[PDB]
Order: sequence, then C-alpha cells, then structure tokens
Amino acid sequence: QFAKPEDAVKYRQSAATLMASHFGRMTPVVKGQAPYDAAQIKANVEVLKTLSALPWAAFGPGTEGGDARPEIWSDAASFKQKQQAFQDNIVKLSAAADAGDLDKLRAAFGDVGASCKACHDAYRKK
Amino acid sequence: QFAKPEDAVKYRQSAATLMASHFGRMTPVVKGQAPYDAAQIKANVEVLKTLSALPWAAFGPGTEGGDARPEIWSDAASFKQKQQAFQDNIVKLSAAADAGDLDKLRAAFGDVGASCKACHDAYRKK
Ligand code: HEC
Ligand code: HEC
Ligand SMILES: O=C1O[C@H]([C@@H](O)CO)C(O)=C1O
Ligand SMILES: O=C1O[C@H]([C@@H](O)CO)C(O)=C1O
Repeated sequence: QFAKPEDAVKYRQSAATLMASHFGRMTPVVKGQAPYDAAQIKANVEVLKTLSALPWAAFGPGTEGGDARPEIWSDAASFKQKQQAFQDNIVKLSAAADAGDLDKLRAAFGDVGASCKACHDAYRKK
Repeated sequence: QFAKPEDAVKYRQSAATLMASHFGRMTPVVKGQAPYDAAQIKANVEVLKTLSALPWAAFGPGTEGGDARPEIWSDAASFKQKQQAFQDNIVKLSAAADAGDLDKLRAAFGDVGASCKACHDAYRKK
C-alpha cells in the first residue's frame, strides 16, 4: 500500500506511536495510581490488539529506512519470532482484560512491555 | 492520556496518517484498477473502523496545536457534527464491505472521502 519506501516508514512509525499511547496510558492503572475500571481497560486493550497487528506489514523487503535495522531483513526468521511472541503476549493481555482480572492484567502488561523492549533492543537503531 | 498538549498533537496526527493509508489504499480497488476481494476489503474496513474513532479524543480542550484550527474549540458543536457525520459514513462503508457489494462500496467510499475533506476544509490549517 506504499508508493515509496518512505511511506512505509511513516506508517510503521505512526502505528508504533499509537501502540505506545494505548499501552503506556495503562501504566497508572497497573501501578494502582489510577482506578481500575475493567470495562475501560477491556475496550482500550481491544484498540491495542488492533494496532499491535499493524506495524509488521510495513517492513516489506526493501523498506529499509527510519530507525529499522537491516537485520530485520538480514535476520528475518528471528524478527518474525520477536513479532509473533509480541502478538502472542497481546493475546494474553486481551485475555486478562476480558476476564477483568487486575493481578493478571499487571502480569500480562509486564510481559507485553518486555516483548516490546526485546525487539527494540535487537532491531531498532539507537 | 497525554502528558503535554504536544503529545495529543502527535497522537492525532499519527491516527490520521494511519486512516489515510487504510482509506487511500482502497482507491485502486474502487476504481477497478486492482481486483476486488470482498474478504480483503471487509478486513481492511474493520481496521479503518477502529482507527476512525481515535483522533477525536486527542482534541481535548487546550490541545490547540499542530494544524488544528482553534475553531475546533471555538466552534465545537459544529466540529462534533463533522466527526459524527464522518463516523456515520464509516458505518455505511462497513455495511457495504460486510455485504461484499462493490457498487455500494464505491458509493460509500466516496461519501467517506467527502466527509474527510469537508472537515479538513473547515478545521485544518492550510
Ligand atoms: C519488533 C517485533 C517490535 C516490537 C514487538 C515492538 N516494536 Fe516498536 N519498533 C520496532 C522497530 C523496528 C521500530 C523502528 C521503526 C522505524 O522504521 O523507525 C520501532 C519503533 C517504535 C517507536 C518509535 C516510533 C516513531 O515515532 O518513530 C515506538 C514508540 C515504539 N516502537 C513502541 C512500541 C511499543 C509500545 C511496543 C509494544 C507494545 C513495540 N514498539 C513493540 C520494532 C518493534
Ligand atoms: C474532522 C471531523 C476530521 C475528519 C472527519 C477527518 N479529519 Fe483528518 N484531520 C483533521 C484535523 C483537524 C487535522 C489536523 C490535526 C493536527 O493537529 O495537525 C487532520 C489531519 C489529517 C492528516 C494529516 C496528519 C499529519 O500527519 O499531520 C491526514 C493525512 C488526515 N487528516 C486524513 C484524514 C482522512 C483520510 C480522513 C477520512 C477517512 C480524515 N482525515 C477525516 C480533521 C478531520
Ligand atoms: O510504552 C512503551 O513501552 C515500551 C517499552 O518502554 C517497555 O519496556 C515502549 O517502547 C514504549 O513506548
Ligand atoms: O486519503 C485521503 O482521503 C482524504 C481526502 O483526500 C478525500 O477527498 C484525505 O484527507 C486523505 O489523506
């Protein structure tokens, strides 16, 4: 869907920006600094679910640019491992949210965050 | 969810960027220049549905900035009219996509695009 590689870069960066907001805005809730409204979090995690599937299609071959390492391309099976583990942790977060279980939400939130960071540490330029 | 007004600006601009890609990537299909796969379009319109709800919460009071006119704030009931008409046209696009009806998809796509443009013409800086 991208006329030039730059358009893929702008897409994936925008998708990432939205995931960071929908993930990070839950920080006060999982820390207990903001109230836990199970319906609010269920709805927010549904948005994050949708967003979480979007970046990966915007790293097609030859879309080197942005802060994307060429190893995304030179080490591709491993990159797919990191995005599928991340998406699998998003499924677990959805399950915790859908269950209305705050302790499980805390734990699942942390697993997601660790997956974000593991991919960045390997595949995102400093 | 925004620590400073700039963060709301960056969010709404990123949401807009993603809607432009998910809307605009259908142009070749509605023109007949790319094949029409009803399931592909249904899935894409579901993504656009989700995205289409996101910008509006990132124009809270005092989030003047970006290319957002202060009339979004000084003429607020009218801005809400333009975002609800747009969201209502997204419902019609969803219905056309879910029905697998290409002629209806063409027509609904055009109505959505006109709603985007009408809001920009009134409320987006040049
Ligand atoms: C690999 C499988 C990743 C996972 C999982 C997550 N992110 Fe990511 N992110 C990744 C790359 C390769 C890049 C660079 C993209 C580019 O071309 O520049 C990014 C970038 C971001 C950014 C910065 C966006 C920008 O505005 O430039 C953010 C804020 C970000 N990523 C957040 C984020 C979050 C919150 C994630 C988990 C919920 C997450 N990423 C996962 C690769 C990967
Ligand atoms: C008002 C009810 C709008 C409707 C409907 C749509 N858009 Fe919009 N858009 C609107 C404003 C006020 C702004 C400026 C935001 C800011 O603070 O700068 C925008 C911006 C955009 C952009 C540019 C994003 C950027 O990267 O800076 C794009 C690409 C865009 N809008 C696209 C878009 C599409 C495709 C829409 C219909 C599907 C649409 N917008 C509707 C206000 C409104
Ligand atoms: O909110 C975010 O969470 C991850 C990471 O910081 C988690 O460790 C990331 O990259 C964000 O923008
Ligand atoms: O794809 C887009 O459609 C609208 C508008 O051009 C429709 O007339 C817009 O602002 C886009 O980025």
